Amino acid sequence: HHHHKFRAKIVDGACLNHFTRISNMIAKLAKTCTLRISPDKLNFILCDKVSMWCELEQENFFNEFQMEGVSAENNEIYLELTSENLSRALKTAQNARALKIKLTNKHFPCLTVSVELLSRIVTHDIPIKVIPRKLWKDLQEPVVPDPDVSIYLPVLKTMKSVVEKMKNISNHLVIEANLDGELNLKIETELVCVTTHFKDLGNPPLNVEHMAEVHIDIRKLLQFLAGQQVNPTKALCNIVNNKMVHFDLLHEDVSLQYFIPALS
Amino acid sequence: MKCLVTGGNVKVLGKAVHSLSRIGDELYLEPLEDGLSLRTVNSSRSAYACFLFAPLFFQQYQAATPDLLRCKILMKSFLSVFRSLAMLEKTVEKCCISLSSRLVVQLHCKFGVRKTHNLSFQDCESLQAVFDPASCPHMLRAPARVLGEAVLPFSPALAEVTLGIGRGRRVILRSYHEETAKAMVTEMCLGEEDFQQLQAQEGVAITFCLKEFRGLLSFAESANLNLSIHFDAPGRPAIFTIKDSLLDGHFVLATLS
Amino acid sequence: SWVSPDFDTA
Amino acid sequence: YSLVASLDNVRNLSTILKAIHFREHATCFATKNGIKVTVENAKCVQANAFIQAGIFQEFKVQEESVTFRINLTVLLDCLSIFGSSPTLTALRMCYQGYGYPLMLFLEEGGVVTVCKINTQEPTLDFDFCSTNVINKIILQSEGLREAFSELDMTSEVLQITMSPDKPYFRLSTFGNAGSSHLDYPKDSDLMEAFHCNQTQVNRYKISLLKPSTKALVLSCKVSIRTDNRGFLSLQYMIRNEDGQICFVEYYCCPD
Repeated sequence: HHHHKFRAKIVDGACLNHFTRISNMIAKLAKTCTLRISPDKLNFILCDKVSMWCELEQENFFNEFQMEGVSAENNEIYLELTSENLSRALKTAQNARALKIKLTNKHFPCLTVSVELLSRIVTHDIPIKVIPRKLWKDLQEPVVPDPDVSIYLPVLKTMKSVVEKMKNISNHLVIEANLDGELNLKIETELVCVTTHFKDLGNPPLNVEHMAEVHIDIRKLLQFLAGQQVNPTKALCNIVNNKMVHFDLLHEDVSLQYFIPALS
Repeated sequence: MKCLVTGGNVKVLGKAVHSLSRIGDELYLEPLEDGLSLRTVNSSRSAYACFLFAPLFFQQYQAATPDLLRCKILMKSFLSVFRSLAMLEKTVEKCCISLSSRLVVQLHCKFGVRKTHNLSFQDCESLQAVFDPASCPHMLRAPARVLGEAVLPFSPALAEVTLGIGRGRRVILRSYHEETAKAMVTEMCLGEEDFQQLQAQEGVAITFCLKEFRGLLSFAESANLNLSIHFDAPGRPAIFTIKDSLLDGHFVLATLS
Repeated sequence: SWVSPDFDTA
Repeated sequence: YSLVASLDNVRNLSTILKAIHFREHATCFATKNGIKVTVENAKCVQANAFIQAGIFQEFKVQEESVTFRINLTVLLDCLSIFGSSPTLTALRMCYQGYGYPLMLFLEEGGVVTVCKINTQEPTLDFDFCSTNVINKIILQSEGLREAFSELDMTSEVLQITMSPDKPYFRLSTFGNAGSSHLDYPKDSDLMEAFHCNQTQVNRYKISLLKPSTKALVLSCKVSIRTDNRGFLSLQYMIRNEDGQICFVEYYCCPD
């Protein structure tokens, strides 16, 4: 076996379904996900090649939490699993009394999800791939390149609705923003041009308010917005002109960084 | 043959057809002295399903045609008549199944509306086969809604399920998997508390088709009936039984070796 | 041309 | 600007247009008493949606007939750009002439979407007049929806029987190993008017009449008429969210 170990437990129903929704939004974004276990944190990592970095402060979800890496100073655990598996497993966990997550190796290395129902126990043994330390270097949180424009996002529901019906028209979307609080979504074809204007969004502080834009795949954006079935406490859009759009979302002590590279 | 169904019974008849349609592709109709038999079989004949509607289930029941009907209809075509259980409950007041070379199904609906289906059929063999639950040493009984809850965690596309008797008189429901990438296993553990009867020794486990089991269970759920499971050893068939006042339903499923 | 609705009864 | 139209609610337009959406292109007629959108299919079918000028909060034309063809699916996608589950969405429609695009200004909560749809240059006229209508039936739409969304589609034809005698009004389909009849007595509470003078049995291609179900679902009353030729006319009286009455027409040739 590996001599790393992990066990955690959720009993707070609020963080428990909160944990569920995070799993379901990951299933939409990618089919394969990497989980990172630390003594203080839990990370969900996507390494598309469209990066995704999701961080959970452990002590805001679990009333019990304990882990141990293989080595001493490298006290981390990196796992690879299928997104659908975790989502289906946490479907039952969404409205339970309690939820247990533990690393097991019965038939094979697994992330066992135990769910206490109204007693009735549901056990899902999620197959996991243990990532060796050599490859941890490719699974770090991305550096944050200074954006040309940083702007607060509008309501994600209007964004989702607009983008989603724009998908029917085209797959190519241009998104742009100001330091004056404006953000535009824009598709353009031979027979129809559509531009949605958002204003009075405001900007986080710290040169002329001209548009910083980026041409992206509208499907990438839609996946991310669909996964946001709620409005967050903090929604930042960071645009690196003609290179990348970066979404910095905070939602009740749950960090979510999503990177969409420019197409073209 | 003339069958007349009225009141709430028209919907449960429709429910029975829906339940049967999740087992086989052809519906076998056999009007008997003890009522109307609706049967179907697996594509591989490893599953067998039967609903028997008592004569008093009908407001009018005549088995004989002044010979004796032993008939088969494409399941799709017969399911087509009872497609919408909502329409059956809201608009359909009476259903008449009569017999000519076509099987005539009339729906007497509200506001004098009448819908007539002329279904083609083929004369065929009886699908009667003996399957006595009393021969089975092991037995479970529980409310269908209890079992419906137990099956909820599994994937909708899950083919096989394992029903086992575990330590502490607990009933185990575990997903089954064949065969190079490993599958997540799901296990629901029930206490005997939710079961009305449990007669089976330890370590006894049978594996059968979940898709077909869902077929019968769905009928017993929307009727809030009890479902009995009679079984033996792995490789031997499992007999699933539901009973109501004026109708009997029993499913026979082969189990894995 | 516009529509000529034939819904008059009673 | 040849055509200028504005709505406090886009759904008073988009909803009705969805009831005739079975071709991706649609001819638009705009005259002094409202807008008429027309879709046709294989020269047997024609569906017309009529949104009168009284529906709009503002409506102006000057050239007494301005006509253009557009992409109805793109139009509908644009008109519903703020979600099909809304909190209203205002509209300002603007078309100023030949060679120039249809402009759409949709607003919701201060958020503004601007659509520019290019237009092409445009039709069937079935001389269906009341003076030569043989059979006419007016029915309560609600009590009829369940059934025609349930009519056999494996059949190639929909056979409509209208008669002063039994079975009075009958819809028949003929799928494989299935003869299916739908009968309505003139006695029925669904019959608001029964005026069948002559027994007539017509057949229509089901693929051609199926999209009319959309109109039927929106309607509260439906008018069914046939003439000497055997041509079918289906009229759907539709009540929008503002209680106003609009109309959708379906014409269809026999088989």
